Amino acid sequence: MNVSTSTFQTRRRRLKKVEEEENAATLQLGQEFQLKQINHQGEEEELIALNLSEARLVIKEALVERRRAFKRSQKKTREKELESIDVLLEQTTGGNNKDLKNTMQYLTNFSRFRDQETVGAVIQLLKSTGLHPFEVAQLGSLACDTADEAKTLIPSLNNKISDDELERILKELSNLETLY
Amino acid sequence: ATIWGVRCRPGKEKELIRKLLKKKFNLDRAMGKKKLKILSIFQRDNYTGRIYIEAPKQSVIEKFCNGVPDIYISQKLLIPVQELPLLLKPNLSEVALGKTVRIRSAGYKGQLGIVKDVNGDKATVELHSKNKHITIDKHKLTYYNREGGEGITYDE
Amino acid sequence: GQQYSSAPLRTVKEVQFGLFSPEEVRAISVAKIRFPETMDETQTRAKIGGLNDPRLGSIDRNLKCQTCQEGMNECPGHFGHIDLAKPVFHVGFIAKIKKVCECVCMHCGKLLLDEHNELMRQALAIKDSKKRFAAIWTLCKTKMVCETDVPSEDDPTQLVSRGGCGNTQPTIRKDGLKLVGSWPELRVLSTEEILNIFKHISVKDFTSLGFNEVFSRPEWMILTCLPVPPPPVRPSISFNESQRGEDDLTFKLADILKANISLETLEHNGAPHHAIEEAESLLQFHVATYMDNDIAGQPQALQKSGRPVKSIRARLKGKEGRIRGNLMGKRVDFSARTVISGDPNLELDQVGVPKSIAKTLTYPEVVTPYNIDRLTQLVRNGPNEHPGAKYVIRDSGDRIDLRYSKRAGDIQLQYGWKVERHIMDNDPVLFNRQPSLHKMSMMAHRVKVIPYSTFRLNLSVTSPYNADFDGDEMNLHVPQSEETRAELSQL
Amino acid sequence: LKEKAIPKDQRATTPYMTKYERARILGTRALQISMNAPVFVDLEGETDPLRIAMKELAEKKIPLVIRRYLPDGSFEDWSVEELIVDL
Amino acid sequence: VGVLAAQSIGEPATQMTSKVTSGVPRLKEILNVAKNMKTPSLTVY
Amino acid sequence: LRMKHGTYDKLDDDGLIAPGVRVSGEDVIIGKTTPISSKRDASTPLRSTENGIVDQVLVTTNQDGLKFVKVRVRTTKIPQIGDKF
Amino acid sequence: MFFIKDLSLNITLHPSFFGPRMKQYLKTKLLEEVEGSCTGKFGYILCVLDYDNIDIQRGRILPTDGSAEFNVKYRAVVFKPFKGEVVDGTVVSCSQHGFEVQVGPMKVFVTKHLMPQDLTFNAGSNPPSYQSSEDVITIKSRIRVKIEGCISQVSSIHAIGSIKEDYLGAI
Amino acid sequence: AGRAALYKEVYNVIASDGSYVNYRHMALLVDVMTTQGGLTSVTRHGFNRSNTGALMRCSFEETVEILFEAGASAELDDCRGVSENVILGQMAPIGTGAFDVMIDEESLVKYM
Amino acid sequence: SERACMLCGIVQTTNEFNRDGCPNCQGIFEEAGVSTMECTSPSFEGLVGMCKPTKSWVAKWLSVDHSIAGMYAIKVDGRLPAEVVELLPHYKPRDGSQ
Amino acid sequence: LRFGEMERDCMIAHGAASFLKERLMEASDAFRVHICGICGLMTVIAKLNHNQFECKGCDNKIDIYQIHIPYAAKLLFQELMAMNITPRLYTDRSRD
RNA sequence: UCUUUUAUUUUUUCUG
Ligand SMILES: [Mg+2]
Ligand SMILES: [Zn+2]
Ligand SMILES: [Zn+2]
Ligand SMILES: [Zn+2]
Ligand SMILES: [Zn+2]
Repeated sequence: MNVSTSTFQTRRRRLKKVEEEENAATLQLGQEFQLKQINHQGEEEELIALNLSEARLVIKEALVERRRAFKRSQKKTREKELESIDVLLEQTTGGNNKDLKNTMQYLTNFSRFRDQETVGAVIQLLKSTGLHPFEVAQLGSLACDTADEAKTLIPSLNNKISDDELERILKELSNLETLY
Repeated sequence: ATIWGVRCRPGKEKELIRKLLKKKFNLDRAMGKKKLKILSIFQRDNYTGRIYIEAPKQSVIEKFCNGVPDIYISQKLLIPVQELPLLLKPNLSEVALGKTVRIRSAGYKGQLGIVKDVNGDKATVELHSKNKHITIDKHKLTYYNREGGEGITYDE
Repeated sequence: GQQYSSAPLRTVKEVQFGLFSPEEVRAISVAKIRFPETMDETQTRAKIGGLNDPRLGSIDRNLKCQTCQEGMNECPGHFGHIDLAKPVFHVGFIAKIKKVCECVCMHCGKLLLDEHNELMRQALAIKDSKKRFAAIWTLCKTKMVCETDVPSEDDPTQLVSRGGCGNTQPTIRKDGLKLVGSWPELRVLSTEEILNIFKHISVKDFTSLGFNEVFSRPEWMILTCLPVPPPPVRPSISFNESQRGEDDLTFKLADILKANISLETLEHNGAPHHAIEEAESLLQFHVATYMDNDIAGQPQALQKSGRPVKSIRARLKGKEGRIRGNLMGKRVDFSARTVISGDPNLELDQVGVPKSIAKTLTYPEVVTPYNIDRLTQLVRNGPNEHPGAKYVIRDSGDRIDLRYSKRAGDIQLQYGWKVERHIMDNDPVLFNRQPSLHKMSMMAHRVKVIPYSTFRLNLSVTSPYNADFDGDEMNLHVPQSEETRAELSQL
Repeated sequence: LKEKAIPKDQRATTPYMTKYERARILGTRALQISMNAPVFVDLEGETDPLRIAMKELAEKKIPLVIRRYLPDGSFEDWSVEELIVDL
Repeated sequence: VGVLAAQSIGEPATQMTSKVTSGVPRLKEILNVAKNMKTPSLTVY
Repeated sequence: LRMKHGTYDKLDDDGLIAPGVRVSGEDVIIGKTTPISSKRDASTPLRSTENGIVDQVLVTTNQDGLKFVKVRVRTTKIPQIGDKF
Repeated sequence: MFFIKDLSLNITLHPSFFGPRMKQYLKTKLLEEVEGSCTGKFGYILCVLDYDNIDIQRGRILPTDGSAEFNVKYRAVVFKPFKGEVVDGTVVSCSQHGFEVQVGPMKVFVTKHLMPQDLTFNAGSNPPSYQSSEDVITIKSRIRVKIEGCISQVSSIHAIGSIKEDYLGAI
Repeated sequence: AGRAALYKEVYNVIASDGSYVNYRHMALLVDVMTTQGGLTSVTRHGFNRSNTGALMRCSFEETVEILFEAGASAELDDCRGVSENVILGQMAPIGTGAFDVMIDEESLVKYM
Repeated sequence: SERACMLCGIVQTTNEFNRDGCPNCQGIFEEAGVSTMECTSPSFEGLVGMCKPTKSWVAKWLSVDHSIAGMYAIKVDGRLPAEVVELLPHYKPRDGSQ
Repeated sequence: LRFGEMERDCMIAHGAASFLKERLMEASDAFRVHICGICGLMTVIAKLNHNQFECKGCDNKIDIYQIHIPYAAKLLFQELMAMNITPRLYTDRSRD
């Protein structure tokens, strides 16, 4: 259709007809959304996922150093943050691209953690649990109260964790929720 | 069971069976007590290019089909007994263009020619004595009527 | 063609080979061809469902393909498909089908041998597919029976069940276009039975043989769904304005489709099993002459005029074929030929060019601020003088011809445009003697405009070209790009 | 896979510009100068793109790099000014 | 170099004019490894 | 309809060029129309690489009664350099 | 669900554009080409990361044309919805046939054949709304939906949602 | 010994008429003819039966037969051949296509 | 002009029917009181050039062995009248029906 | 003029690859054809006016690439595909 | 305000 974005896994797709594994939330991901992934220098690594709070923080950073790049190129509570991030995007992008604006609005009316230190603590804790990046991103993203409830939201997570430990991580996350 | 299928040219199964059968009455009238061993002859509209004759021996069929044009007697096959009930089952289915002109200060002076194409400010003319096209301004050339005679400049 | 497209610009770097599957043909075809009539019926050219169906591609200048809506200049042609009522062998793979059949069991679809046999393991060990296939064929020719059990390596007396049926194998032979098995119970093997065994052959069974499951599976060897080429593969000829002749390939497709219609109707109606046989033989003959018109020991198919029909091997094999004739070498624009003359007053690296050839050929140069004044002078001079131009290419691609444009003074040149200026002095141009028997017989010279009608070349150069001035002819090829003038100059 | 790339060290190829190379760099730069790329040397009344590219190569001021593909799919990047063009 | 050698060996063949066969037929015979030989010879010192 | 690039002014009312008039390049010499059920010309232009004088023209009727024409064109060839002797 | 991922793009740059501003011009073109695009194969490319550290390697020069193709390597957060996932979103519009739920950058459509019986549309409300015996659904309300199917278009993705299982509803 | 004897015979053929051709052309000829196990003839049954590119093989005499064989065997051609790149219409790796030219980003920015 | 009988299948000119009627079925037609025009039809397919009634096994199938050597069509379209169908119980339809 | 096999051969000997390209592609015949990643056939319904590219059978709409090849090569490949040979054009080097 | 045609194949003849 248009100029697309290439891929690094040198796929063996030599005339094999449409045989992609069915798109599902039971770890039956696509051919390119696999646990293993090739880095920029050519080393195999585990997929890295992140929560909504991470999404807001990394987007905020990326915007920031983009502004600092624009600047050196030219050399030679719940409302103030919204307004600052809005004017940040407006001065960054031309304005025609409304998709980034919509994503801004969604991520800024929905996310649990506002602090980088809380974010790092949660990432370390999810590392200690050692579950799938998709799983831990979902757990840090959605709100849960009870073990059976969380099993219902993620039926794939049947034989992956004990009920006691799921309750433990859940109450720990509940304490780590910030009150805006 | 001795029913043999024979190739022949398509579109004339009707006429070939007609010629065979008329010939057969002629023969049977001609001969005496001994009369030739051909039992039946037929064909199908669906299966063109072929006839089917039931007779006991190859030389009898050959002797019978001598004198018949267009029949390919050289291709015959003995139809196996099993294929016959199915075969015989009853139910199957500007004013300066193109004008004569002379040049009057150039190396080609006195050359008649014919205007072919004009590109603006300059006209192309084919020399009437030589095989060449030459480009030269029209205001500087003299135009004549179809026939030789009175001459006028570029003012028509 | 010549238009903007938003897809990435790309160069190919491999060519995979294989066979079409019938399902692939059915899925890739745009239309089904069922009516033998090509066109002219009821004075309509769009014969829907027949040969030269518009969905297969534009037949003439209409700006309407019904598939891509891009016209003949851009349409790459789209195939139809015709599903034969019975399968028919491929001419190119008659020997291959015989080879596989004698390699494999004709009832259970298994190789006559297995890795239990030492010679078989050695044959399979060969990495290269062709020699491997040859080894298995040479080994399985000797075997003429399916052993349900084979002696074991640990104990010769002990017999291990290899599997498969116990039917004795037949001797296969080639009679005309069909295969005949002698078991003797001599009988022609039905192509349907052959295709049955070929599908029943297992994945490992042909992976060991020179075949790939994904690319060329052995049942794909047999035609079940003939793909009908698009109109550009079979363009029609015009004897006169009213008399139009369909291409040889189109005629053969029409004949095949008539044969298929007759065969399927005869299947639907009563099947005497010998009328079916003769119809199948005629269909196979028609396919075979359509795709290969040089079968040894067989009458050759004649056209209406009594001459051989120009088939696929006929068009792809000879020196005038598609590879040797139309791809290895092929006709060229921006080139001239004429008689050569000797001119000792010309430099070694320099060749005189006739003025007429100079005014004919052009080299397109892009506009720059360095040569804007020069190109303005040339566009003012026009095609009609030697220093000038014949066309100007605008940025949008709209090309204006100066002969047909009267406003040449008004046309103002802009950067990024391209002017097809004529070849001037000192332009590198390749110069070729026709029996080009060696490298030095093709070299680039510097153009010298000279009014006369022969290629004047300095006369020490006649030795590499092996040229006289006794009527010999030589070619001049004008490079069309600065890249190419550069490589011509320094190589 | 970037392992096929050979670093600047260990390069086992000729430091001298091949004639085919010099042909391509002169052609490429002549084409770019024709299509209005910037000029890196003083224009001393030279209008021919090929000759401007000649002068640029002589001054060793062409911002181009030859990826010099080895037979196995490996490669070596050679900077054009780093190449010694003597012929 | 392969094409260069091919042309360099093909060019003399065109201009080719006690016995042993030589010339274009001999060059063809060398190129075409032939089991049978017109003029076999064995030089034993 | 489709006419040729040749100049049609030289052709006479009968559609046939008379001798003594130059014909050059793609100039038409025989004016043809091929009606079928708008005039749809089918003339025969002169050769692009040929120039000369129409020397003779003959009109007859073939055995079928159809009109037949034969047009002879004359030119002078002076030796040039490329000429072979 | 917002995965950071490895992407790369081919950018073809015409010879006139070679110059000192090679970096920033290609930077801007890359941002225009990537921002706002959507593909079914990859999902939804929301924002390219580490702008200042994107490596523009040695770009090829095409043979026929001086145009240079640069393969830029970069990191970018990509989003793709999956069948069978619980997500919360805000209703943007309502109708008798559906009410459209905004989930991240894209919208989820829910059909009445997969809704509880108690929920009933009323056309007497301005804007039109759906009422139940324990909750009221309106445009300006957050609602939890269960994505079961996804269909990809030329420049968008659409998701099919339902609410039958526990804890799926409006908060 | 076969290779060197065949070189000697070719050299005798070239020198019989007095023509002198450089050694390495003959050397490369004999080496291609002997690069496999035995003496691969320059014929239909010789080099054209090798495992080179299928399109290159059909560029020789037996075109359609080889193409049928390649389709049957699902042969993959790497497009490193002169005939392949000629047929498909790319700049073949002949003398200048063996490499590609690349913009020098760092030097361009540094000189400015 | 050609017409085909619907009972015995004898095919011949409508003229020769008008002169001599049906030679094989004359008795049955007279007994049933039906003219040959109605019991013949013009539509027929599958001719038979018929020679040996007593010896042709094709004739044994087609029920012509009791007729004279002649001109017989395997199909003759139409339904035979009841006033002869009842009186010839051994007859079967010649169109392949029944 | 017919750039014969001999002429091509002398150009190979010379090494002027860009010339041999420009002679056999730009001068003689150049056609852009669209192909898809999966099967790599010239049966892509490419409606360039609407910028929509289709390949029935493989169902893809994204992995579409344009390639410039000679009309002679295009027509040979069509001919072979009629001939049940697959001149299948691909991108990823797998054997390396 | 441009566009705008020159059938195909089988044979023969010679040219280098
Ligand atoms: Mg001579
Ligand atoms: Zn189309
Ligand atoms: Zn068996
Ligand atoms: Zn009767
Ligand atoms: Zn596809």
